[PDB]
Amino acid sequence: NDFLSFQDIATEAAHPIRLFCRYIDRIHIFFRFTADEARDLIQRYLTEHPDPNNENIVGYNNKKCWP
Amino acid sequence: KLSEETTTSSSRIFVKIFFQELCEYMGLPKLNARLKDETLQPFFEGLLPRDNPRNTRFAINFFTSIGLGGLTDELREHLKNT
Amino acid sequence: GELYLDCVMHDLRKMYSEIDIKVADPVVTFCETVVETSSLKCFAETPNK
Amino acid sequence: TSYEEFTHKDGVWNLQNEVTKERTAQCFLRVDDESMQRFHNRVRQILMASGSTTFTKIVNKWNTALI
Amino acid sequence: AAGEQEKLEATNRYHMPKETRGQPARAVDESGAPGEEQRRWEEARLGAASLKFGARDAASQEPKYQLVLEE
Amino acid sequence: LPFDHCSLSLQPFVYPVCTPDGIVFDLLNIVPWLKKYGTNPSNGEKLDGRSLIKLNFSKNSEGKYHCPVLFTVFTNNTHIVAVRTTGNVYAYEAVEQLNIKAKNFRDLLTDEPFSRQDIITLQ
Amino acid sequence: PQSDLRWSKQTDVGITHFRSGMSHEEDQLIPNLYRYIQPWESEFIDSQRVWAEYALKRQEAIAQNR
Amino acid sequence: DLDRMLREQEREGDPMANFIKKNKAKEN
Amino acid sequence: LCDELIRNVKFKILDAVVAQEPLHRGGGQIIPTARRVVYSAFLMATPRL
Amino acid sequence: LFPPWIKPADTEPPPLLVYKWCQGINNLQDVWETSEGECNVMLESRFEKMYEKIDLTLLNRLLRLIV
Repeated sequence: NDFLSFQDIATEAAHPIRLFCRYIDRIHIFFRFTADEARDLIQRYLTEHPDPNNENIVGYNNKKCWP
Repeated sequence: KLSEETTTSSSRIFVKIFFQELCEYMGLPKLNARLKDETLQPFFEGLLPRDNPRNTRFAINFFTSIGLGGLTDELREHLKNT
Repeated sequence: GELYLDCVMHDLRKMYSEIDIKVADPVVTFCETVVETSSLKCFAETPNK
Repeated sequence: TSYEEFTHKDGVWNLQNEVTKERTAQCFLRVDDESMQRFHNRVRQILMASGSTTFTKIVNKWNTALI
Repeated sequence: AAGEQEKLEATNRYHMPKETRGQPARAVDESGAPGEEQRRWEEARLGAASLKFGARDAASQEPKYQLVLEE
Repeated sequence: LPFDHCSLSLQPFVYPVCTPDGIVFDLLNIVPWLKKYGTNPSNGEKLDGRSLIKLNFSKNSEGKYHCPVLFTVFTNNTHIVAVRTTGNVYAYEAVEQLNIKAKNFRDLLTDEPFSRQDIITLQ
Repeated sequence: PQSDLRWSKQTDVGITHFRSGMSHEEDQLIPNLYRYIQPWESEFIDSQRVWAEYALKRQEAIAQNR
Repeated sequence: DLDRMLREQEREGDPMANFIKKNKAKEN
Repeated sequence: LCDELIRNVKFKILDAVVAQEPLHRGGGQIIPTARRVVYSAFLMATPRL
Repeated sequence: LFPPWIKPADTEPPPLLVYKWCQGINNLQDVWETSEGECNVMLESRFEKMYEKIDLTLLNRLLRLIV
């Protein structure tokens, strides 16, 4: 392939990991998830790391330069 | 005026590039909505004569050979029934 | 009025509280009226119907 | 996108679809804050080395880093 | 050529180099030398410049309007 | 419109109050209509201030209108049972199985155990 | 360009005012370098068009052997 | 360069040359 | 409308299909029923601020 | 040896690499339609200690495979 061609749309969507770019060490992955797989990953994440106070929002790092 | 007798090749290439930028930066169903409203058909009758049907053939094949098609499907059925 | 409310907020910010307190925009309040009648003879009924 | 497309001063890439040849998205483009940090540090290096550098060479350093 | 091709991807495997006692032994090789590197650089620039997106299955949803022309 | 709407005010639950008759409505609607009447306005059954129970406008370990013990979204559309002694509404089947098999009426984080006989119909 | 500092952090409110860069001698009209450097999107589009046209020209040169 | 002008106009996109090419493809 | 006081409205009652001696359903249920009647009659009466 | 997902490649400038990555996110199929929970996750990260933990004997064993 080239950098950003695949064999099929099915070859994209067979895995949630869709697009990849490694720039030496900077890793840039585009994922497309389904709702059930996203909920399952959220369930296993909260299984290892329970948070009854819903504290996971405030640990986020956002792009502050944008409005 | 979409007339192959009078307009230049540069005029046809100009109209093709202008409509290609239209079809790029705004949608083609929206372009057909902008192009099929009845109020601007007095200003579209130069582009869309539906008369002297070799010029209609030129308009059909011109908007197909740009890469669009579509915009002259009404002209295609006009050519079919006339 | 605005001078009256600025005096009230000054008294609050200076004497009646020592806390610096944020103030939003001044707006007015409205009422509700109607133009035409109710086009439906509309009904309700009690929870015991 | 609400309203319509944004006629923008070249810092937004209108993103053309491969199939329909139509703009389907917009890519707002800004500069990273570490890029201005590194540029300001480059100007700080220029003024750092300006104590024993001629005016024409200072103008060359400025113009080189700027372009 | 089918027998030679069966031998050719019999050869075309991973086939890591053996650790040799002392110096390793050099083996035989290649491609077309005279003139071909100019076109190799030409299509190298062409591949470095030309670009496309989507997968290899991307020719779908083509209505393919033909010219009606003159009857 | 839904089952989360009040019985009297016909509006969704933000500061609701329940009752001993199983009627959960707005606290402001139940204040003036039953402060001197002393009866539940769902069907005219008697429900005084001691019979009525608060349902919202407070603080919790979950901090929302959810299950206090099961820690799930036990809304009025869901199978919700309200503990009359605690004042909070949890899930029906999940907290019932927790208080029966695991014998745990306690919260997930606060862990305050109680009995399963105090559960009444929240909706 | 200058706009609202209250709504700059929240939204994008366009341009309301203008400030000078530095005090220069009246009108000046000293030319900016961004009006001599081409934009990236136009550069990429013209690059793809020119390289496709060059590919067709090279194909025609091979086909006619001209 | 009027020769290069008309050479670019004859080796341009040229919808009428496309109609001649497609009409000869249809007739052939 | 937007929780403002209603003004300049004449509320004309047309029908009242009320059961004789409501009692149990008259002991605190007529007032939310009448509130629903006022709100519902105000809704199609094309109101203005 | 190197597959073309690996960047910085010699073929393109990094602004053209930005444009390629943006148009590759653009020209995927049904990518913006998040009606059924098909969420789009963009992840940009790094490798942190990618240098100091390289064991030279393991690198020797891995490079005896390659060369």
